[PDB]
Amino acid sequence: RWRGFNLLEAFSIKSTGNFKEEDFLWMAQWDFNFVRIPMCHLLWSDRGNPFIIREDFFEKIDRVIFWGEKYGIHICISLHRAPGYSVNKEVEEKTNLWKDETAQEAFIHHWSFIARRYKGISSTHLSFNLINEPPFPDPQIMSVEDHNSLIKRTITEIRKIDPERLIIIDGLGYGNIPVDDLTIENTVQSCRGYIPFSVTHYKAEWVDSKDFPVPEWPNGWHFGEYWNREKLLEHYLTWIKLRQKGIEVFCGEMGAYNKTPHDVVLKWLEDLLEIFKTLNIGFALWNFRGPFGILDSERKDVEYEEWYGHKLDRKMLELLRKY
Ligand SMILES: OC[C@H]1NC[C@H](O)[C@@H](O)[C@@H]1O
Repeated sequence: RWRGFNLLEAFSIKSTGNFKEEDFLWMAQWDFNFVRIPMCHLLWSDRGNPFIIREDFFEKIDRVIFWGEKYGIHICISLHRAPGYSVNKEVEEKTNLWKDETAQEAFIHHWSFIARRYKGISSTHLSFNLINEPPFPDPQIMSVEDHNSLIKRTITEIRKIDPERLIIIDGLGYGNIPVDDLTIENTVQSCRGYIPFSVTHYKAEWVDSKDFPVPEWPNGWHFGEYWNREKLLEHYLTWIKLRQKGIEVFCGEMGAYNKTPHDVVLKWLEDLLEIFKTLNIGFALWNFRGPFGILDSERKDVEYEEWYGHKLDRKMLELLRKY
């Protein structure tokens, strides 16, 4: 079962691409075994021409794969921005990956490049997460069939190059809805652990959060609905139903932002992790270092432990380690 973090050094158009080896050392010493790498294709491509690939960028990803091997940490490479789609609003995509043949051609071009580069790296060490958080399947933007046909033909092209490559598929509705008609060999579907937004995204600048209620748990609030541990259990039970079709599931992003009081964060995260352990669902916290992380999270109500120049939320870490 995968347990770990997302690392963001290739996440943004302003990112350096230089991941920190000590992140891998420390999470290995804390007995974690998984990292997801959400990548912004513009770091090696172009806004106007989605077929540009600057191969030199991937020397940085080569290092991540080496460190994954060195420290026993599986690497999941993800396209967080691809031609025609990203949830990140720092750049507006002028095309629509879900409908536009040219964007889909470029999408496959990029994944074919990546598949070819790492064909020699086994799926024990490396998986591909094709696209981060597709939206709800409003067919005027992305139908269920739009999504499934694109994923299917992308997997086909990847596996002509590397037949054994493990593929991770995000749920629809921003990683929250299982995908019914994708029963493809050697795939995993990825859900999310941000429910409820009143706890996890309180005062978040990048969503419309101004009318969220004061955080509390239980009885947190999520797009009009109130949530508790039993409701979380029901939700993730619908996810592990995919195992009856030979599909594994895991939670590719989870956590709470750094303006939520710590007592609420810990009560909510404990409940989520109790459910994930109950149902044997793996997880990745959205940050290692950062606002959603166990390190350098800039919370005002935490007694941070020294961690080699960083600030460690020990209670959050130990919750993760025990589940
Ligand atoms: O995919 C990463 C993305 N997931 C959705 C979260 O709200 C956001 O904070 C994060 O940047």
